[PDB]
Amino acid sequence: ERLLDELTLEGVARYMQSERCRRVICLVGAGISTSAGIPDFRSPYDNLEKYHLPYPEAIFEISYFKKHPEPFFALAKELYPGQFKPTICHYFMRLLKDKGLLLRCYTQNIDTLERIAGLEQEDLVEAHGTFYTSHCVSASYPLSWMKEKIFSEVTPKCEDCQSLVKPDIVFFGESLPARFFSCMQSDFLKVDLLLVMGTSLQVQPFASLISKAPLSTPRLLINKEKAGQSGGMDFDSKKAYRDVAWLGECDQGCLALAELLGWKKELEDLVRREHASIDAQS
Amino acid sequence: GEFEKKYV
Ligand SMILES: [Zn+2]
Repeated sequence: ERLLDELTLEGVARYMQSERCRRVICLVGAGISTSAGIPDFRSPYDNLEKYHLPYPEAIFEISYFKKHPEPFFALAKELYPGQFKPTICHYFMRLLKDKGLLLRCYTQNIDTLERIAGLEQEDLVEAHGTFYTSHCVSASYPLSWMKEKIFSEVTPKCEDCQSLVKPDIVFFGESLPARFFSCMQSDFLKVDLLLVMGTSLQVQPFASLISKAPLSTPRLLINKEKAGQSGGMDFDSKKAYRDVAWLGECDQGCLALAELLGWKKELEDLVRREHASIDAQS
Repeated sequence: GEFEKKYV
């Protein structure tokens, strides 16, 4: 029927506390890591390197990279990033896990901050892959190894083969990893809520995940702007039943949502403790 | 095309 009593953060929180809401899926994008100093390269002034390119997405297009990996690589030296430490949103997703609410987190992001926030591979679908690993492109390497190669401004080449080595990312025009489809196809039969945070839903098939959700399943967007509207979402029409849109920074929305669940305090302590810990290892 | 990353 209509599981939200109110199309609001207040309504969602209230729903999250009911016994009906057990399995939560988070769909997240570049918008949940920018406060961690990771610039959303899809919604860029950010590029400014020639390296003459027909358009930014070209450097991430797989054909182009294989012939001209340089634009991609000069970038990735430009965003270090100095050191990685995850956001309130990230740590929100951790509390979900800890509280037995996190069915799965599907990320478009390649920073691996979900992991550093305490989320284990079981909990996680790295839809577009990781930097952690890298392979010889020749279908016949660790972070540094590679990290060093990137900061030396020389392109990654295979020890054995001398062919290009790319990080284990899904480039555009590459197929997404298996796990993604097997996971989507049963997660989305079980899901009670959808948190969509920090994403514009301009990448496929990732963004088509919001339409796998059951008709009854409410969906909350925490994004700077509205997105995925039409199966598509419906926040404002008179027909609207299941969808809620909170506009602002991700970190702010997660603190708000957390306040209504009575977790703000725990979350803030958690971010603090974990960031202090990270510094220690320096 | 199939099911692999593709922008807008
Ligand atoms: Zn090789």
